Amino acid sequence: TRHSEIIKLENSIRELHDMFMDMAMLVESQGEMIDRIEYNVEHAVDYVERAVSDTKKAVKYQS
Amino acid sequence: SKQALSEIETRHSEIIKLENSIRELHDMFMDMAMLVESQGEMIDRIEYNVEHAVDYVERAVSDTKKAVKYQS
Amino acid sequence: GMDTSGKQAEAMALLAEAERKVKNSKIEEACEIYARAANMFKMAKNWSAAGNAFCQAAQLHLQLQSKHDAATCFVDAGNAFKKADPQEAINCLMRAIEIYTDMGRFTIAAKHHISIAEIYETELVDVEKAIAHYEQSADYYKGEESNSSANKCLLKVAGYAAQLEQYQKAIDIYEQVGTSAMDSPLLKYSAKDYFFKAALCHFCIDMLNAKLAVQKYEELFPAFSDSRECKLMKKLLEAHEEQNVDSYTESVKEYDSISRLDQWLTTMLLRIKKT
Amino acid sequence: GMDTSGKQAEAMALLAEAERKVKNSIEEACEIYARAANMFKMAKNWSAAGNAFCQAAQLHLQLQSKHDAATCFVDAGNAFKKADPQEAINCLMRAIEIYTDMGRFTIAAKHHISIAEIYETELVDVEKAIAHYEQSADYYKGEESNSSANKCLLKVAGYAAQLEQYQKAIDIYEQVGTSAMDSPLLKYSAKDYFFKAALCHFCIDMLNAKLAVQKYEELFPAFSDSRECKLMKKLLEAHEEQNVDSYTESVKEYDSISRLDQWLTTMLLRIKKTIQ
Amino acid sequence: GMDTSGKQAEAMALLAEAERKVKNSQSFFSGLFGGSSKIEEACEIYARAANMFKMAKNWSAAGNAFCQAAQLHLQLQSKHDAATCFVDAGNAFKKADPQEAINCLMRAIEIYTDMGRFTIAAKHHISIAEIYETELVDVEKAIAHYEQSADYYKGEESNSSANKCLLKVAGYAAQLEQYQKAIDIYEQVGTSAMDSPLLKYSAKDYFFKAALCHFCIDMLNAKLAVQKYEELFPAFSDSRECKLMKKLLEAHEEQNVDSYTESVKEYDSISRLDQWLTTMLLRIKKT
Amino acid sequence: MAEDADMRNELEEMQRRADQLADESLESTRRMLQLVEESKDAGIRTLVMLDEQGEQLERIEEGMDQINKDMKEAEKNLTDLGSGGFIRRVTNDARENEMDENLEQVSGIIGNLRHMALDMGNEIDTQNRQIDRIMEKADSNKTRIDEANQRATKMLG
Repeated sequence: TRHSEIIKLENSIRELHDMFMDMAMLVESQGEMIDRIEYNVEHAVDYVERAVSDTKKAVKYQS
Repeated sequence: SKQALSEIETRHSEIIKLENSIRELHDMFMDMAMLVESQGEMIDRIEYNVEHAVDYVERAVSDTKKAVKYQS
Repeated sequence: GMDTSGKQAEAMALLAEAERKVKNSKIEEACEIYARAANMFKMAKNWSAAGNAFCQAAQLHLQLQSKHDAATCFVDAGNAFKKADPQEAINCLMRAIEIYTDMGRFTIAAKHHISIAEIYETELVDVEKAIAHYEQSADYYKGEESNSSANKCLLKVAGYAAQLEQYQKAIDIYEQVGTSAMDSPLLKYSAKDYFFKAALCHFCIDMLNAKLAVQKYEELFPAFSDSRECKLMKKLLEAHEEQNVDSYTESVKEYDSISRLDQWLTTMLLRIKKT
Repeated sequence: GMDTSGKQAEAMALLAEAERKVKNSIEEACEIYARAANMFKMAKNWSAAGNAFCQAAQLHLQLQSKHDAATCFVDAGNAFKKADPQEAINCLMRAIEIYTDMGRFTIAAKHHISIAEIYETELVDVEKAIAHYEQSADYYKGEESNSSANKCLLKVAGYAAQLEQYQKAIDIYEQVGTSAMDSPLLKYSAKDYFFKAALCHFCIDMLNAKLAVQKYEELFPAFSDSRECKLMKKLLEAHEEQNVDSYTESVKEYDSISRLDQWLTTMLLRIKKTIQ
Repeated sequence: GMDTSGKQAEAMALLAEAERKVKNSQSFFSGLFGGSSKIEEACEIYARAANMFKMAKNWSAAGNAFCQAAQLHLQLQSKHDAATCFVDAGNAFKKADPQEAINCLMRAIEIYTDMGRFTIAAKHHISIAEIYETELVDVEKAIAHYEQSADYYKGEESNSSANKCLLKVAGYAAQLEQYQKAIDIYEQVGTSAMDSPLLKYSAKDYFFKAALCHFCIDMLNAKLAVQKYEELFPAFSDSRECKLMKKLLEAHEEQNVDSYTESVKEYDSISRLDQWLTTMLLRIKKT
Repeated sequence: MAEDADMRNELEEMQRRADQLADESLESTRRMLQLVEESKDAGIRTLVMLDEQGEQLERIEEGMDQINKDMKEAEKNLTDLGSGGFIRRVTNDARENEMDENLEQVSGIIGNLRHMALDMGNEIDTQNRQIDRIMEKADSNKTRIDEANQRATKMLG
């Protein structure tokens, strides 16, 4: 019985190891991705605000 | 007799390897938690920015409706 | 089935009416109506004809003044032909990649390169061809500092090269990736595996230098000693020192008991042991 | 292949076209410069790409535009990152100056981290790395992003204990450990920090270490149960009698049950050498 | 270093120039009707000075400058930028003197809720509650603010946040020795969490707390309580909490204090106890 | 008698060895149990945090979709404007019992950890897909806004 139980335990441990390696790598990649998106959206909002401000100033200058 | 208790020493020989195996897993869990938390906070900041953007877009839409409808 | 015939008929009617409309400023409406006809054909799920119409719409959009729409149309047409004549899909996706790099968005270009390499490897048998695109994508990703993507691409190309019997490239790539991962605080737990793989490849050349290689890895990475892989490797080498087939068979059976060995490792293990 | 020659020739042609356009004296020149720089970057001609990018940035800044100027400055800096380490620092400092002027402090924080990394890996200098890491930590803590500040402070303390007087390490370690003690998720790690601090005390003289470990044991009861506290008590007791063999035996056993980070090895070696 | 004196001097000069500009703006408007160009430019000076001060580690000056800019730009009928400046001023004051931020954030919250943007108001309410909690022990106001934020979040259908707010509210309310609210909140949260795929693993914990909070009332209504849970969530029986609670009940049934102390000591030995559980366990031991 | 005395004293030294080894094994099992217990809470907290992050990501994606639709409409309108045991019983005694029970409990807890880890792993993939999609939406929106502003500036003169 010793071999059965002990090998079962070791198999379980190794499986957990593998799962965690995989999804930790996944999380790291996700982190890089989110880093990019943040700056992209910030630049978008800034530029839209600036350009619409040009619009208001110009249209009020003409009117 | 000597053989039997040499065998007892053999018995205490795997438990240490098993204790190393578990100590690895625990540390890995602990390392994972921090990454999860960091991604969370960053997501909240992004969300805040998005709300500001949408609000301004809607306000500008309303202003354009005012200008076009009243000028027309 | 009555669904396929009905959807095909509806899509054909829409595409014909779109053709009549364009044949009758007009370029923009023609492009939009052809796009709608292509969408309805895609819902009709005649993949070849839908892709043909969609690529024709893409070309007409090229006739219209815009680039982003052209590139989007090209990539969608490529995905449509994904299940058709590979050459046309490869051509369209290559044109889309060229357009995307022209704008400096190297990341999407690398993604498309990886996609075309995947289709090139699964569908056809040409492996050496896919290596070029994989290396190009790895180069772009490394240039843009996305280390994870570069590591993935390098690992894949190294595996293929190791299969192809050009072990030198495989050993270089595996050692570089392993040491770089060891340096990084995270992913360190993985490093051992890479080193182990390298040893096997280096074994194919000769047995004596394998001892020196494993000792070099031992001194470079002490933790490698406590991993089961190092014990298995040294035991296999020691057994091979004497020509007995039983020993390594027993050792591999014992190791396999815990975890099943993958196809790649099993193939190389058979190759090493048989000779 | 065709890539090198063709891209280089077209890049020179576009640079000449932009120079001629400015010679008439404008945005078209900036776009031509940007395209030339992109194709240079494609050509693997890493150097001289940052030069074109910097030229475009200066021309763009001429007309009061500041966002795209900063973006292109940062791009040029990272382009120079591998070919010439020194110039990337100047470009990134320019970008950081503009961003800090506009108050996007998080961006300034990351660029400082990057600069300190380059000062630590390629060139050799520790003081500049410490200064830049400290500045980034201050910015982040001002914006109350606690985890980043903790990381930066931990790195600064590690380096200072590596070469400088140990007071900075003691202060940073004590503060971080005390802050982390109360939190729910992070509490399990606290021990480590305290442990490190006490070792730094040992380097000065034993009595300081004994008093400090007493104070930490009082402050954090769980510390008394840690294997680290037992190791430290045993090591102190052995050191009090001028018996090196006990020192070595205890260190070897503790290493046997768990590997050493190679920081503990350095510090334990230093302490043993001064046992006399 | 140089930073302190240099930043202080330059920022003071710039602020004085801005003050002179605003003083001249009235004359310019009266004599020529220049509009708001002068006022907008002055707002720009104020914002730049505030940022520079915040760089210079002089938080109070940054707060004052931000408030001045907010007041002016509100006088120019742009409520949104006024709210933004007030939010930054509150963040600035948060570090030196903890009470101006309260009112600044209150003004910002009123402005935001005027338009129905409830989520931002909820975030600001959470921040104010945290401010009250960290320095003072005026728990009552913290409970009120947390309840308001949870109400808004529930009104916006954003679940899994209202749960955390209500859990905080219950955890604090159970401290003041008024147990009904804690029991209600804990049981509701536990039964809601029971059915979620991911959250299921945590659910057990909540029940345990309720039971303990339910013990102080009277032992007889604790025993029955456990039964009602165990039949509904059979897996509860597997965890350690049920075993510990049963042993505690057995020990307390016969005034055997020593056994109760020993059991608590062992359970703490395996896992370190939190402050909240420690206080509640001592209070229960008082009987 | 000297021979017997010395051999028996070596036997007593070996008895000390036996005692020490048994005690070390017991302590190692206790520490294993403690560590296995500690992992679980971190797992649970990670799970709940992941849930919250997923909800936030869905909210932001909805916001981006609304941004795109509204800006497109505004642009168009503007254009229109124009198991038995675990240890061998060499000598029995109490000390082996606690060892066996501790190993049993460790096994059970690892069994739970299996499912915990797999369930947690599942979510991340859908989160990855969602993030990938939101990038593309945002980028398209930005490009739209830039070209729209350029057109608004070119038509004037």
